[PDB]
Amino acid sequence: MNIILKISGKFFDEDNVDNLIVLRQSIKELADNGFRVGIVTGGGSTARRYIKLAREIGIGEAYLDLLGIWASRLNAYLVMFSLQDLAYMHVPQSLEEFIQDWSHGKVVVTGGFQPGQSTAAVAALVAEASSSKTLVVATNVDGVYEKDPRIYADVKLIPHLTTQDLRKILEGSQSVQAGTYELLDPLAIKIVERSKIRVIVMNYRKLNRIIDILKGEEVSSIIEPV
Amino acid sequence: MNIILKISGKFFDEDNVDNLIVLRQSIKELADNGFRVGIVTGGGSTARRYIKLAREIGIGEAYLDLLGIWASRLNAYLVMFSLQDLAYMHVPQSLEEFIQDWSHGKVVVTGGFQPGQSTAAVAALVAEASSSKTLVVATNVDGVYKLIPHLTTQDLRKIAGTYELLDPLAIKIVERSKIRVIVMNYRKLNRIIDILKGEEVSSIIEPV
Amino acid sequence: MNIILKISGKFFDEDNVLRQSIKELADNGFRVGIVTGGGSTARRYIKLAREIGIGEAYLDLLGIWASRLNAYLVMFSLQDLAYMHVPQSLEEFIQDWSHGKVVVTGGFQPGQSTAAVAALVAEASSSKTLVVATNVDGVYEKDPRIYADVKLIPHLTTQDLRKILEGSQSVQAGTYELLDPLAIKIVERSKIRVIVMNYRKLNRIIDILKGEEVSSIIEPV
Amino acid sequence: MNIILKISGKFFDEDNVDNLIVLRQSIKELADNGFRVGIVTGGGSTARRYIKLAREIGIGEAYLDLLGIWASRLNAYLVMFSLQDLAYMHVPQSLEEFIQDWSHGKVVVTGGFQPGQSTAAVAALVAEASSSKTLVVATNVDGVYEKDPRIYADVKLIPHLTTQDLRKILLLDPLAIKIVERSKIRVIVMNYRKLNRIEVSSIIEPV
Amino acid sequence: MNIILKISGKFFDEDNVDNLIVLRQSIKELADNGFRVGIVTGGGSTARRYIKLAREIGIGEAYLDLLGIWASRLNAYLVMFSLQDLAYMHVPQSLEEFIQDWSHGKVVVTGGFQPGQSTAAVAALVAEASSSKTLVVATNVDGVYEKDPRIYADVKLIPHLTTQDLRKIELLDPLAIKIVERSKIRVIVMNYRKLNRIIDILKGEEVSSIIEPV
Amino acid sequence: MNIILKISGKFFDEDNVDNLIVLRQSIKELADNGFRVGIVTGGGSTARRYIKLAREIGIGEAYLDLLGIWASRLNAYLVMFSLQDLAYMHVPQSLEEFIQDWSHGKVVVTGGFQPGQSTAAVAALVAEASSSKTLVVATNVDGVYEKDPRIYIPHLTTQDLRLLDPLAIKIVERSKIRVIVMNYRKLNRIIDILKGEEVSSIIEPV
Ligand SMILES: O=c1ccn([C@@H]2O[C@H](COP(=O)(O)O)[C@@H](O)[C@H]2O)c(=O)[nH]1
Ligand SMILES: O=c1ccn([C@@H]2O[C@H](COP(=O)(O)O)[C@@H](O)[C@H]2O)c(=O)[nH]1
Ligand SMILES: O=c1ccn([C@@H]2O[C@H](COP(=O)(O)O)[C@@H](O)[C@H]2O)c(=O)[nH]1
Ligand SMILES: O=c1ccn([C@@H]2O[C@H](COP(=O)(O)O)[C@@H](O)[C@H]2O)c(=O)[nH]1
Ligand SMILES: O=c1ccn([C@@H]2O[C@H](COP(=O)(O)O)[C@@H](O)[C@H]2O)c(=O)[nH]1
Ligand SMILES: O=c1ccn([C@@H]2O[C@H](COP(=O)(O)O)[C@@H](O)[C@H]2O)c(=O)[nH]1
Ligand SMILES: [Mg+2]
Repeated sequence: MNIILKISGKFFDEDNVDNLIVLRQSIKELADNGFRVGIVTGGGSTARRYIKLAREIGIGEAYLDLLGIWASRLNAYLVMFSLQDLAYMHVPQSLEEFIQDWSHGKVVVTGGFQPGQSTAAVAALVAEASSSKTLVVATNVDGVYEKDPRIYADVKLIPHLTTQDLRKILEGSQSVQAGTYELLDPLAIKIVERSKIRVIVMNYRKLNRIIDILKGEEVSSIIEPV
Repeated sequence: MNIILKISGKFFDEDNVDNLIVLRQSIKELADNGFRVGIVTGGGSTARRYIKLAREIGIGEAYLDLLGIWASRLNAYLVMFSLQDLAYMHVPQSLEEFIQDWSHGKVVVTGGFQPGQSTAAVAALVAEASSSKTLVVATNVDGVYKLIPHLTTQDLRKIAGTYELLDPLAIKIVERSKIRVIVMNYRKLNRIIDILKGEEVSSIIEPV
Repeated sequence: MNIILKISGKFFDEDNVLRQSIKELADNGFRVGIVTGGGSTARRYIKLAREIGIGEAYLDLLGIWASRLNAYLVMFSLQDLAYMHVPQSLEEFIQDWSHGKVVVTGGFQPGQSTAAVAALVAEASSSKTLVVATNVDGVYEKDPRIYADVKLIPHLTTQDLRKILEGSQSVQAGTYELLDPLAIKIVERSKIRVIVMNYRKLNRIIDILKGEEVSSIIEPV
Repeated sequence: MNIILKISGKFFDEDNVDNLIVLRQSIKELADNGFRVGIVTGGGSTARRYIKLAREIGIGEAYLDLLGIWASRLNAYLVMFSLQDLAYMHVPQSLEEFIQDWSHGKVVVTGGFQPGQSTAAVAALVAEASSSKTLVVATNVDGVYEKDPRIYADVKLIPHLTTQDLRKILLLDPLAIKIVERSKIRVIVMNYRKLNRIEVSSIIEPV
Repeated sequence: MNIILKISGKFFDEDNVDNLIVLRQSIKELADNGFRVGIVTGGGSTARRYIKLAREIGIGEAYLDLLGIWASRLNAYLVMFSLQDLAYMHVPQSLEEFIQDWSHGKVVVTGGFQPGQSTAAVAALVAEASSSKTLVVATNVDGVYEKDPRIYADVKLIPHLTTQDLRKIELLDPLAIKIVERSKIRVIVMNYRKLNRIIDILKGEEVSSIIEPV
Repeated sequence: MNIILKISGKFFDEDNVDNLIVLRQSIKELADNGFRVGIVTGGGSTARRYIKLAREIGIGEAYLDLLGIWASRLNAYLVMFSLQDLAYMHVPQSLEEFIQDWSHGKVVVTGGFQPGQSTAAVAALVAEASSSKTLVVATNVDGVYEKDPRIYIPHLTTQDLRLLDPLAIKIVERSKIRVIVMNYRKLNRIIDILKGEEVSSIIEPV
């Protein structure tokens, strides 16, 4: 019924966002299928660019994060604007505001909320508040591979893993990976575990097939909370 | 310089808060010494009571945290109302709102911000946002437990009296911004200055 | 038909509930608005504050926030049926009520009780009936606590209430729930009936409204 | 220290509001004498006109009060705009927002807050919240006069009286009286055609 | 279909109650016919009154415009209060707030937004933001005439004209024309007394002047 | 007294860090000399990038301008965060909010307000709302020339000018606000620019 979609910041760094016209139909799709969708956008290059500039002039860490949040919010406005008619036209700046906005029965798009965390924590918090039992993380890769792609030749996709692995990475005993990196946040892990939120890592080029994803008729990796 | 005072929720579980009268005077002088002060209040028994009532009927975790957050905001208002004239009359509900409130040059009293963390995390976020190098945690004990005069966040990461800053986000923030955490008894708010100097009893957690 | 439900503060002082009736009322074509009292949490914070010399306006504000804590509790237990926002003024309530969902609210302004808030909200939502849920079955001929073998009063008027304010009549648990000038002024000018009943009977709100269950109704005159 | 000034709505029904120019001077002078000022404006004929119109089309009582309130706020914006630099540029819509605005140490101008009361109640609520011990009411009259003088046609102003005397010789609605009484706020009644320095008026003591 | 209705400030001065009744009456009409309506109210005499009152004591221009804007909001609440249950009970104070309010799927009523423009521009901004292809301007006259009919004889209503044509010879200001032109919004000028016949107006079955964007 | 500083979008593109540094330093200089400063930031390349991106998927014109506005606010937050303690920590999203934020007696940093206009209009509205008699426009050019130096003026007037959009011209004219055009690189000498002792073109209201 309720689902949260986390769009990696990378999505906003490519030549275009035509994928949004797709997501737009994907959302209409999911919609007609009796599925409500919440969306969280990352900061991408715009955030890294402003954070770096602010760091070179002495800005404190708290404020660097705020600039990353405002960048992620600019991406949320872009998405919200492409979803006219389907979305509640307001970007909540905190989880409490999200709860109010979600209260309107339409799609809600959000950026970051608070310093000291990434948008993955946001997507987790929002999935919990909206009683979403499934969080879909859309990044620029098909899913989680048994071994780091770019490093090791021809690797296969892991059909599923547990949250315990995401933290085995945060330690340093398991190499990060594009697709696992999008979820390396303790609060995110704590939230998906305490609320037992299933996480699906997939490629944002497959949004047109997100329903197949939710069914299993399509490539991706499932992170099961434990 | 700026300092943040985190008041344990236990402080509000007593049949008396006359202690706030001393805090009042503390801040005046503290200000006269050039100190700015931010205050963060805990939830205490009111928070625990509502979380339990809500939990018994099946309320979700997110909303349980929100109830604890509101309970702590009630304590924030009590403290703010007792500081009238010394404080900006508004309880911010997020770190961003805190930054705007702190901009008025007055004392700012806050409760919790977001589910999945404690007010200790709030205190650390605010200390960081206000450029405070010291976060004081006033509790119903003299320090961490004989009393340990000094310890590190690394000891905390090994996760009584220590229960306060036992929150991952709080730890991450104090470590990245290197904020010293002074744990002391709120009954001794009259000597925070001596405490801050290191001449009175307390436990100080060093950021590592 | 719109109706307002004022939940007495005592409701929150026990150890545990209204989600039930709201679904029913809803299905009978009723929109519901809810107001929560402050209860023991309010009295505790007001006493604490008073002891250290906090001014009256602020003591009321503490009472209001305590009432809001109870509002959030109720709202959180009503997820999906309720608009997720607690209005802090009658004006905010008007906007909130506009979404077509259940609205839960606490106090608005110093110098009044949530009974006043319940009256204002009933007027603004065009509710012709305000139900006051308390820990007693209604109003009684004589005070039940002080007098024995007393019968419940099925009907009385707003003039009876102000007689009590004038010190001409005696208070009661049920009556206490509505003793304040503003609430009285509002229900009188907008002719809103006020049903005083036991919250243990919230599941019987339909028959209460029809007049087929025990309660005391205060007529606007 | 703190003072609340309540301006009758009729003040805004005149041909001009030039006295707002002097009011600004009086505020600066009071300020320079260690006095902080808060202002509350009434609705006047603008409020009466919109209410009458709305009432004719069936608008409910709560909303009729809301139109009176927005009218009082328009007058509040006019006064606030004339006081630029001396005032916090925001018109609070509730006692709670007033507390927040009053927090800036500048003059605060406000209209009504909630249906069911007059701006007299508002001015009282605000005087209580601002620790003001004196509420000045600029009305259409010079003060309180005796309705039944022993001699026929003899009109004598009452320079002094109590909140009870008032409660008997009856602008100051219930909430207002309760608020001034519980917080022992002194009320100075004068006409909206004169100057604030301390002169003819009617002072009401809370008892 | 989304449509915006701009109500002249004069509407609130004379023939008061009947004007409000026909407007409510017509809003319910538009709703019955499958239209989503947005409403923008002018400041009228209340606005000119406060602006004059303020200009006489030296209030700056930005603030005079602000008083005019508050005057229009008072008219907005009046209309909004007469449309209870049909409208989102909130008056937005900026285009961004309007977009949010419009999201509730109900009728939205607004006054001005920012100093230096008229409600005409607001009505244009709102028509554009709500994806309205038609902006109705309900004034006290029947339509657009070559010359003011109150001075010149033998002058007839112009059924059709362009923004260029309008630009040469209250109705639409500089930003309004710019907005309706970049978003190709059709503007219908008509008499608010004929609001009770708005459906027949849209079907070109009744008297009005239609301005096409160019 | 009161002055508004309009900062061109280009400022946030090339020679980034040094521009931000000189700015916060000039703001601190202005504050030491009894000047109340208001800052208006343009959207720059961030703005153009998003508007282009949105336009390509068919986002309407009103929303394109809003993206341009949010981008200018991003630049505003950046400047604001570099001026902590000197600035009121809030970016107003409308003229009315600006008036409220200006009441705080601190430096205010703002981006755009409403669609259909440029930040030049915002700078003008803000100068008017804040009783600012002078509006400084900081761009990557020393000022105004008799002929632009790419195909071939110390003082001039508004009608002499007929850079500035319609609303801007209208507001500056009706409130008689002097506009000083200069090179943001020379922000290190704003005090002199204000006295008239440095390269700059001053536009006079008529
Ligand atoms: O709740 C949030 C969301 C985002 N960010 C900032 O935005 C960056 C961009 O977010 P993301 O794209 O990495 O998730 C984060 O790394 C961080 O600095 C935060 O501080 N808190
Ligand atoms: O930023 C916050 C502050 C408080 N709380 C809730 O309030 C309780 C009371 O806070 P504290 O007194 O334990 O700090 C926490 O345990 C928790 O459920 C949160 O979720 N987030
Ligand atoms: O609009 C309101 C609602 C509540 N209260 C404060 O909250 C207490 C709790 O309200 P109730 O439960 O008695 O209605 C009141 O007695 C009083 O001090 C107010 O001042 N104003
Ligand atoms: O807190 C308030 C202030 C004003 N008004 C409405 O505004 C009118 C104008 O206010 P005043 O000039 O009578 O004080 C009142 O008579 C009344 O209908 C209220 O309902 N509540
Ligand atoms: O977005 C707006 C709307 C209204 N007004 C002020 O309100 C007056 C009344 O509006 P209207 O009836 O001319 O449209 C305008 O002339 C003007 O001073 C503005 O400044 N900006
Ligand atoms: O009040 C404003 C401010 C900015 N913008 C948008 O932001 C862009 C960047 O602003 P600027 O740098 O051109 O001023 C503008 O071209 C435009 O699309 C607006 O629509 N309205
Ligand atoms: Mg009146």
